[PDB]
Amino acid sequence: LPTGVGYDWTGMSYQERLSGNQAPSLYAISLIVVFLCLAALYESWSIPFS
Amino acid sequence: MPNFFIDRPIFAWVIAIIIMLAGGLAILKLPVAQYPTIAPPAVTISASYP
Amino acid sequence: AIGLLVDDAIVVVENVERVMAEEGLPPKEATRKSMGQIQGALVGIAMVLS
Amino acid sequence: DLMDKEGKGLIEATLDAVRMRLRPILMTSLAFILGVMPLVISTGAGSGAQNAVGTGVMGGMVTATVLAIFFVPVFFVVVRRRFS
Amino acid sequence: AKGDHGEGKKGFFGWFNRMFEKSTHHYTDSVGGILRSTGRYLVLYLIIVV
Repeated sequence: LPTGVGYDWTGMSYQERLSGNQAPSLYAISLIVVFLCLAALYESWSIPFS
Repeated sequence: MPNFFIDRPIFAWVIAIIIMLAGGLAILKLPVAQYPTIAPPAVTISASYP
Repeated sequence: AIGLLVDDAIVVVENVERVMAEEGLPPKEATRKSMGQIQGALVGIAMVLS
Repeated sequence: DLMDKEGKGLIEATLDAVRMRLRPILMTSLAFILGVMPLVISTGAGSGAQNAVGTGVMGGMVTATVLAIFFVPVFFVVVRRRFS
Repeated sequence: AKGDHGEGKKGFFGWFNRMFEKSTHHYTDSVGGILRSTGRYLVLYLIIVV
């Protein structure tokens, strides 16, 4: 486009929303917290993998 | 609370592991400035009769 | 949150049931040693579902 | 709690367990899968939400009950054996 | 009264309890029989992951 024309995203394009951004990171560290507490309950490292 | 922390090894481990995860996040989310905010508040009205 | 409640309640009841069917105890003793039998289970469960 | 309390090598432990748990699993499931049929059923006035919550739950429930009921006894014995 | 899995009582509940211990006996069998076969339903499980 011609010299002097810039662009910007506002509205719905500023933000960008949900699954595909970092929501499986949530599922992920949730899972890490889980295997942690399972290594607490079984006092193994394998056994939670069951 | 020792002899049971002494008997189940990974329990404490998981506890520390957690404490580090926390303090490690709270580094990323923590804003680095010089010192604390020190001065009283100064509000300031400012006009000009040219 | 109707499914994870009934699970806890039913666990609690059914294990005492089974214990009594199988051991011939009086209800309160059946449960006095059948509660002392599923405790850490529901516990970690609560500390992992969260 | 059959191994480190009694002394049963996993091959018999596991089966005694899955039999000792075979009723509760089935009840909780048969109660839940019905319980969330209200959601998947309602038409009009709030369906969309009710449905989209319900069906994911019901399906997800019927599979992980009829499958893990076979796999989990094995999930253990595969993980238990290889590493000890 | 120890051991009673509600068999010899009334009409439908009795036949239900009977058909039940029947079904979970057949079950314990079935899964004891998938127990001798560690590595087959592993192929099935991984396919499931895919």
